[PDB]
Parts: sequence; structure tokens; C-alpha cells
Amino acid sequence: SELLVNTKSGKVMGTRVPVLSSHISAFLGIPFAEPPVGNMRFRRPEPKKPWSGVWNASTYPNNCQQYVDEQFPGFSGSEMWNPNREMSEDCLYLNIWVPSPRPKSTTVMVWIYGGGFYSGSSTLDVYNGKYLAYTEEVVLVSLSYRVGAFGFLALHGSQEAPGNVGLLDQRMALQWVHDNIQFFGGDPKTVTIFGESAGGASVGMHILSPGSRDLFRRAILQSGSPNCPWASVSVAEGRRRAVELGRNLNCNLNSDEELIHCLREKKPQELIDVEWNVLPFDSIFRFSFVPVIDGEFFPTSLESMLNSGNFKKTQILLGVNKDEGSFFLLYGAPGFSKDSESKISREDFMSGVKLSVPHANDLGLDAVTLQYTDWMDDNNGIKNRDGLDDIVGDHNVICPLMHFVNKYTKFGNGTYLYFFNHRASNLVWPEWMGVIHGYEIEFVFGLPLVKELNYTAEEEALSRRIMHYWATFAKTGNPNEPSKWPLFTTKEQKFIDLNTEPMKVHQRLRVQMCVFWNQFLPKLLNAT
Amino acid sequence: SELLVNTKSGKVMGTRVPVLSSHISAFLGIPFAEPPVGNMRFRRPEPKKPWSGVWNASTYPNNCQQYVDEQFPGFSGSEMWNPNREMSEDCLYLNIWVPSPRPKSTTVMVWIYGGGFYSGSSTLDVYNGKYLAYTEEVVLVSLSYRVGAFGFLALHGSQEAPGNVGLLDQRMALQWVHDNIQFFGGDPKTVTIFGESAGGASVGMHILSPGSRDLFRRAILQSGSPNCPWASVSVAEGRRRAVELGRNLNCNLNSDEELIHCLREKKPQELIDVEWNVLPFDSIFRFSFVPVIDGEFFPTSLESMLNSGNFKKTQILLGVNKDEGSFFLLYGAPGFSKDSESKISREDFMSGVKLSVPHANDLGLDAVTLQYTDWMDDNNGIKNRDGLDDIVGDHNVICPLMHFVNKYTKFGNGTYLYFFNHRASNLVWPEWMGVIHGYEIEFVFGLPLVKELNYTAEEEALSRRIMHYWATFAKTGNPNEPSKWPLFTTKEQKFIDLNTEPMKVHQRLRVQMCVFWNQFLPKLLNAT
Ligand SMILES: [NH3+]CCCCCCCCNc1c2c([nH+]c3ccccc13)CCCC2
Ligand SMILES: [NH3+]CCCCCCCCNc1c2c([nH+]c3ccccc13)CCCC2
Ligand SMILES: *[C@@H]1O[C@H](CO)[C@@H](O)[C@H](O)[C@H]1NC(C)=O
Ligand SMILES: *[C@@H]1O[C@H](CO)[C@@H](O)[C@H](O)[C@H]1NC(C)=O
Ligand SMILES: *[C@@H]1O[C@H](CO)[C@@H](O)[C@H](O)[C@H]1NC(C)=O
Ligand SMILES: *[C@@H]1O[C@H](CO)[C@@H](O)[C@H](O)[C@H]1NC(C)=O
Repeated sequence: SELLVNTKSGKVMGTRVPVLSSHISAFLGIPFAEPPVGNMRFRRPEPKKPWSGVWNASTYPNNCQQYVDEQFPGFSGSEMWNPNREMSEDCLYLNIWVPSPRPKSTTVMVWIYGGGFYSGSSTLDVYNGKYLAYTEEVVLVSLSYRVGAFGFLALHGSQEAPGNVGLLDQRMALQWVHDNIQFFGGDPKTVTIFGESAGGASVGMHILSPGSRDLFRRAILQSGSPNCPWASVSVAEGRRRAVELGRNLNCNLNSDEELIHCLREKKPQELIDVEWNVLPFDSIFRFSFVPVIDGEFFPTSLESMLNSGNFKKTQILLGVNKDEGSFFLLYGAPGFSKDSESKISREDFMSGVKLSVPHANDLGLDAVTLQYTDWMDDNNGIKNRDGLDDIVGDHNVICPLMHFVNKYTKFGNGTYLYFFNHRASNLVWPEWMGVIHGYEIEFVFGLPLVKELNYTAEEEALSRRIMHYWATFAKTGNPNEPSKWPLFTTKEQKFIDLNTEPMKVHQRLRVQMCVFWNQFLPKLLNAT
Repeated sequence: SELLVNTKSGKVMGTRVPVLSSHISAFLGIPFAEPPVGNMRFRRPEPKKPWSGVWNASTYPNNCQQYVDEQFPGFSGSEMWNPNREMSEDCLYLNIWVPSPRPKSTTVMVWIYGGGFYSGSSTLDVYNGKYLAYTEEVVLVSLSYRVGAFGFLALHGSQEAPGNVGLLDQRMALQWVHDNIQFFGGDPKTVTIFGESAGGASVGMHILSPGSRDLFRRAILQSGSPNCPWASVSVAEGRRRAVELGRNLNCNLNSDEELIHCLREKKPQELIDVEWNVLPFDSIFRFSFVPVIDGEFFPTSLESMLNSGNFKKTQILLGVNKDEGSFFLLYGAPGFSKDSESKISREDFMSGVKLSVPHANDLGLDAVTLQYTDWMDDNNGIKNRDGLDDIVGDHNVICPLMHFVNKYTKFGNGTYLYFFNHRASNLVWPEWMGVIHGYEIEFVFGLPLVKELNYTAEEEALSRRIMHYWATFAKTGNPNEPSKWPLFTTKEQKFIDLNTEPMKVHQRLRVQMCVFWNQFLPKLLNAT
């Protein structure tokens, strides 16, 4: 049978699923690591023991323990990101969509979910791999990894909670893909890892990390890069946050063994309930437990690695959305709300910039404010709102990605850059949020192909263009079929827009603002 | 006779002069102070001893000892500013143009020449007061004052060279106007002092200085304000430069008495020959001997005086030209030259910004560079040139003037602001210099009224508009005759353009750049 596959870990049994009036197979919930429960919580992942018999892979696995969004109860805009499965610490599984008939050796795509390293699931409807697997004839894999304290509590020096285990979870799933995708018709020498937000940052972290490089061929990063200001912390800050977490749960804080033992005795929801209480500043776009620059997974600082070319050299395709910051201001900056146009006053503008560049002094805040204020119309509420929005996006996503792409291209073997600015005809979010963080995903996964979802015909056309660029790129190292998406070069720095209009090529994506965030502000903060 | 006037200092005899096919009287070369020669060099001015007999006032007086421009020998563009009279330390005279028939009690205008406090003359053809006196029926006075070391050598604490004597020269001439203009038909209660560049800075200094305020009614400032970065120095820097001047002339430097005695024994050209050797930095738009914040003429710092409203409250009319900085880059920045378009490279751009903000550290230079570079076209030579030009103008003239006008309007009784951007049809300077520092003067003095000078008919029309605005303002406190030049207010901050086109009203003249130069850069330099 086409739904039975024998892997190096045991036999697994899939299920047939319908897609655009046809069908393909799906192997949902395959385990790739032993459940990280009990004394295993916080430890690096251990490889799944093989099993005799047949693993039932017909339904989605549980989602990892995580904080759940409740701002807009029942609002699809936000519920679509919450776990749609029971949560459990037993959550290290992967899902595989396989074209029918089963391929022999075709292109493989592995999706790594985003969610600021504190949330996320591989089972969300927007991550359904069936449309992409089917339309492009690729074997689509989506892995999972521990988030929050479970995946990133870091007490450097300890082997019980070394930090970065969530990344190691991902690596293990990738080790599994490399070792077994052939039995599902996948070509292990042609796997592309792609992810969005923390997923994009993760992809870049596997490009950097020596122990991950050999496990994949190419990479795609959506709205995220490894050097993002919110994606990593030092071992010290990591230690400081683990201790503070312990202090919140009334733990014994005399030794790492004492802290970890206490944290391991707490129920999942107990750690989640106080997780946010450990951030060092009042901030927007900052998360508690994230990857650490430990000297192991990351041999040295990210910047020196990027500067010395100490990373995997291959092709990469990546990009950003127009209004990456809107959602973060909606959730945490005063003056913004889901049901108004959110015109912001000067005072709220200013308190918003403070919230956005948490690590800046006064001189630094003035610099940012000056850089984003139209001084001959300072009380224009639409302008204050939009200016604040660009600040969040530029600082947290765009400029960090631009710095990564410029450093990468100096040593890489091919770069393709995009700027996704199509505002979906069926968006349920207020118009002021524009092209939101996370909303290019639905096009990458092909939702506009299903009529019931209500997209326009041009939007469906856009999704097919994107799906085919991503798949053609994963398969060849070039999104183009032999209108050309130009290669981004250190000299020309070209990129394309990605919407329903005829492709336009541009150059130096947000240079003006990014020279400010990548060169001036750091130098200014380092001297004061 | 109409050419004879009896003053409190003695009788004086004028000469009749032709103007636009008519005639008026002129009293040229009237002394208002004893010659500041010998042991008097560097001392405050002493009032002229009255004379019996008749003073021959039919010819222009000598010009004060000063550095003479020789960049473009015989080039009118630059020669028009050099002294057109023999130079001499005996130079404290004033010139009066009187309408014919002699008025009874009409509006008085006193012109104070510019020239960076190191040069200038009251006898230049562009300062000929006959056209203005005649056309507007005002008694036009032009004074003179010691420049260079002669007028501003400052060894604070000493009474032999206290500093600011050049300003005191001006005050004395104003004291004279106040005491004697009535005999020439002038209304001593209706005198307006107006000046350009250092002259404009001087006008503002008389508004600030308690001992000068009662001597005039209103004020006009052209391309200059008292708080300009090049218009004053501290007593320390002043002292430091006097000593360095002495060290250049091989003087004995053991005491003020020793230094001054030596400096007084040197010939005028000896001090002029080494005058530039004392600037503390490699700079553009900086001059050796300028006014000092001494605690006497200026009771406290200029900024605190402006902040506390410690100044003369009256009406003021003032403004700037579009390309104030061009001439300074022509004369001292690498890459600029009189006969090319001066497209500048990035390197020359950068060395130009260093030269322009002499007192800045590295962080400061980066800030300026970032603020003035179009980062998606950084190698555009026209852009680098123009960006550099605005930097000089914004920092040295425009933003300092905007800061002065905003502080002044908070306490004043009426402000009128202009932006002069007409590029004269007969300009002999290369087109890249635009509307040059000093080129609104010819319109204020009416040169476009004389056909031989070759202006267009619209330019002549512009000059009459300007002459009448200035005169109507001096006479009433309002340039408008009862298209309206709006009053500049703290709230609206309106100003007008001044060219051959229909008046357009605008708001917040260069706010964007000026918030940078008046608030950000200072704060940034003060923290690093
Ligand atoms: N106490 C502060 C905690 C509140 C934070 C909870 C918000 C949940 C975040 N959920 C979202 C994600 C993404 N886009 C959006 C866009 C809009 C709203 C929510 C999200 C793209 C990447 C996956 C996650
Ligand atoms: N070693 C450096 C010294 C060279 C400096 C000498 C240049 C003489 C300045 N002469 C000028 C003045 C003004 N505008 C211009 C415009 C263009 C050129 C020269 C001048 C308006 C204010 C009066 C003086
Ligand atoms: C696989 O497990 C699911 C989980 O409930 C169950 O519904 C389904 O019938 C099972 N299929 C087989 C063949 O065991
Ligand atoms: C990628 O590598 C190949 C072989 O090493 C080289 O010939 C080609 O020019 C490279 N392409 C890019 C975009 O660097
Ligand atoms: C005034 O002095 C000038 C200076 O040379 C002379 O030419 C002129 O004739 C004199 N006029 C009288 C009346 O003394
Ligand atoms: C100037 O002063 C007069 C009288 O003190 C006052 O009535 C008038 O409003 C003032 N004008 C301005 C522009 O301040």
C-alpha cells in the first residue's frame, strides 16, 4: 500500500487526504525524539527508540506546551495562530505530505514554524502542506520543537538545561528527514528548510551553526533572520532570566541543580503563567526564552560569524512584509486597538518608541524619534501611527534581515530577495495594520486556491506564482523557470515586489532607515 | 545751504549726488570716534572731540585695516566685497544719504556691514545708500567698525584689550545717530538698524546687550543672528587666540601688558598676515577674532538671555538666502572650484562635513553625514555637492536664525520672516552656488533700478518690493501697506518667499533639518 512506509525507526501508516478535488497521502504525527518529559524537561532531545509494529500516522500530534493568545476570543485573525490541538510536553513529532503516486526522488521542503520561540504549532490550518505538496509535487515536511522555557531555559554550564534545546529538537527532526525522507520518495540531497518569523530566524541559525549545516541543501527565510534583536540573548541574560523564572515560582535558588529540580517539578501551565514576568524591560517584540549564544551551537557571536563567513554557503531566498510591526503595536502599545483607525497622539508615539527600542538611552530615543517624525506635521495621527509601525518593523525584522542578506551575499552562492506587500482582499484585521507579520504564509501554502476561502482570482494567481517560485527554488537554487526575479548581488542589491501587479524590480530595500538601525544607532548607543 | 548741517560735534559740509536722473545730498566720512591708533589700538572707542570750522564730508572715508580677498584677482564677484578705499586704523566714520529737499523728521535706517567680523567696509558699491534714501525717502546711515584683531582681540580682565570694541564702535555710531540725526531731518525715535551676515549677527547683539537697546527702535537681520556658531567665543577661547596671535609675532607672553604692548607695536599688516593661524580647528565658516561673551556687553550666555527674554522687545524683520553655504565651500572645501560644476565625490563630501562641523566628534560627524546623504544614490556628485552646501548653510546661518526667531517671537512685538531665493539673471558666479550669501543685498539697496547694471524688469520690480517692505517696516513696524506678508507667530510660524514670482506663504522654514542642528546634535555632542 501507498500509505505504508518502512523507515529506519519502524513502519508507519498514513492516511489519504483530498486536495483541490484530488488526493495525496499524509503521514501525520511521526515521532523523531523521545518525549521530553519528567527529568527530561529542559534537556537536549534524545532520538526516538525504534518501534516494532505499525505507527498510526493518520492524525495530527499534540502541540507543545505554550502561552495561548486570548486578546480577541473567537476572532479568527488571532485564533488561527493558537494551538488547534491539545497541548502536551510530549510534542516532538513531524508531519509529511507526499504526492500520489509516491515520488521516487523528488524535492523536499521542511517548514519550521514561527511564534517568537514562545509559541507555535506545526498543525495550524495555514500550515497545511497538502496544497503545496500537491501543486508543486514536493514532499512537504513540517517539524515541531519545544518553545518557551521548555525549549529555551538556559543555565549555561549545566547539562540539565544547557539552553537551545528547541533548536536541537529542530536539528533532530532534520537529522530524521535526512535519514528517512528517501522512503517517502524524498531526495535527501535536495532538502530546503524554510520558516517564518522565529522560524526564519531558526533557518538562519542552522545556516550558522556548524552542527546543522550538513543536514540540508538550501534555505528560505520569511520575515526573520538569525541576528534579529529578539532572537537571541547572552548566556548571562539567559541565566538571569532562568533564575528570575525560579524566583517567580518560589524556587530554591542556591544552585543550578536546585533551580532546575524545582522548575522540573512544576506543571506546564505554572511556568507559562509567569513566563512574561522575566523580561528585563517594558518592551514590544521581545520574548523571554530564546536561543543563547553559548559557544557550542553558535561557536562565537553572530556578528563575527557573519563577518568572517563562518556559515553554510549555499543559495537562500528570503524577504519581508510591508507592515511587519503592526500586530506588535496592536497587542502592546498604548493608543492602538483592533477596532479603531488607531490615530496616535505625540505622547503615545513617544511612549511607543520607548517600548520599541527597550535597550536605548535618552539620546537613542531622541535619535529614533527624530528619524521618524515629519516635523512639519508632528501632530498628524495617521503619520504618528505609521511612523511607529515602520519603527517596529524596521528595527525588528527588515533592517536585521537586510544586514543578514548583505553579509551573506558576500560569501553565498545565490540570493533572492522579496518585498511582499499585497493586502489580502479578505483580511479580517483593520486596514491600518496593512500587510501584517505572518500574512504572506497563506500565499506560500496556497490557501487562495480553495474557493471557499474567498480570495480573488488574481490572489490565487499570486499564490501559484509564489508556490512555484519557492518550489522551483528549493529544487534548483533559482526561483525562475529557465519576468525574471533578479539575483540579489552585493553590487546591485536588487529585489522584487510580490503582489498581484506586474513584477517591478527595485534596489536597496529600505537603505535609508537601515543605515540608521544597522550602523548609526549601534555606534551611538555604544558611545553613550 | 542744504549741504551744510550743524551737529553737536561741529558743522559738516556734504555734497550733492545724482540718483536715477535726480539728486540727493550725501554726508560722507563723518567721524564719530577719535582715531583708535597708537596706544588706542584694541581699546574701547572714545567719542570724537568736537571741531570748530567745517568738516569736509564730500568723500568716502578710509576703510578699516583688514584681510583682502585675492582668490579671484579682478573677478567682480569677489572684488565687490574688498575695500575700495585705502585701508587705515583711522577708520571710524559714518555716511549719511539725505533726501532732497531735507526731511523734517523722517524714518532712519542704519546699515551695519557684514564680513565675518574680519572684514568689511561701509563704502562698497553694493552698500551705496542713495537709491534707498531716494526711492523710499528715508535718511540712510551706514556706520563702520574695527574688524579683525583691531576690533576683537580679547584678553578678558584687561582694560587695554577687553574685547568687543568693534561692537562698541558700532554702539558709538548709534549713539551719534541718536544724538544728531535730527539735524539731517532724521527722526531719532524711529531708527531701524539692519545688517547682513556678521552685520545681522551684530544687529541681534545690540538687541541683546542692555547698553545698546535704548539706541534704536526696530531691527532687520539678513542671513545672520547673534547665536551663530561663528559669531562669538568664550573669554577663554578669546584669551587663547590672543596669546596664540602673540606667539605668531614672536611676542613676549608673560603678561597681558607685555602681550598687548607687543601687539600694539606691530604694523597693521603684521597682525593681518598671521590672523588665520590662530583658529583652533581646520574649519570652514570660522573666524579668528569675534565678539566674546564677557559678562559686560553680554551679561550672561546668549542662550540663557534668549530663554529668559532678557533682550529688547520690539518688531524685527529677518531672513535667509537659499544657498548660504556655497561661497564658503568654494573658498575652502576640497573638490569645489569656481569654474566647474563642482560635482563632489563621497570622500570629498566627507572631508567637507568634517571641515563644516569642526567641533564634532566621530559620532557627531556620522550623524551629520547620515542626515544629509541620499543612501540609494550615495555616489551622485550633484547630490553630494548640494547636500554639503545645505549643511554649511543650515548649520551656520539658517538653523541658528530659526532658533533665534523662535525664541524671540515668544517675547517680541512682531516678527516678519523671509526666504530669499531669487538667482539673479546677471550673476557672475557659477550656477552651482545658487542664491549666494550676500546676494540679497543688491536688491535691498536697489541696484536693479539702474539699467546699466543689466537686471531684468521683473528683478527691478522685486527690488522695489523689497526696498519698500524694508522701509515701510522701519517706519511702521510692519512691511505691509495698510498680497500680505503674514506675521510670523510662535503657533503658525509663517514666512514668505522673496523672488520674482507671486508671493507664496509657507510654514516652518527648514524645521526637519533645524530640529537636528538645534536640538539633536547639541544633545548628542554633550553626551559624548
Ligand atoms: N503578554 C503579551 C503576550 C501576547 C502575545 C500573543 C500574540 C500571539 C502571536 N500570534 C501571531 C503570529 C503571527 N502573526 C500574527 C498577526 C496578527 C496577530 C497575531 C499573530 C506570525 C508568526 C506566528 C504567530
Ligand atoms: N584664508 C581664508 C580667507 C578667505 C576668505 C575671504 C573671502 C571674502 C568674503 N567675501 C564675501 C562676503 C559676502 N558674500 C560673498 C559671496 C561670494 C564670495 C565672497 C563673499 C557677504 C558678506 C560680506 C563678505
Ligand atoms: C489511528 O488513530 C486514530 C486516533 O483516534 C483513530 O481514530 C484511527 O481509527 C486509527 N487508525 C488505525 C488504523 O488504527
Ligand atoms: C555558485 O557556485 C558555482 C560553482 O561553485 C559557481 O560557478 C557559480 O558562479 C556560483 N553562483 C553564484 C551566484 O555565486
Ligand atoms: C573736500 O576734500 C576732497 C578730498 O580730496 C577734495 O577733493 C574737495 O575739493 C574738498 N572740498 C572742499 C570744499 O574742501
Ligand atoms: C505690540 O504691542 C502692542 C502694545 O503693547 C500690542 O497691543 C500689540 O498686540 C503687540 N503686537 C504684537 C505682534 O505683539
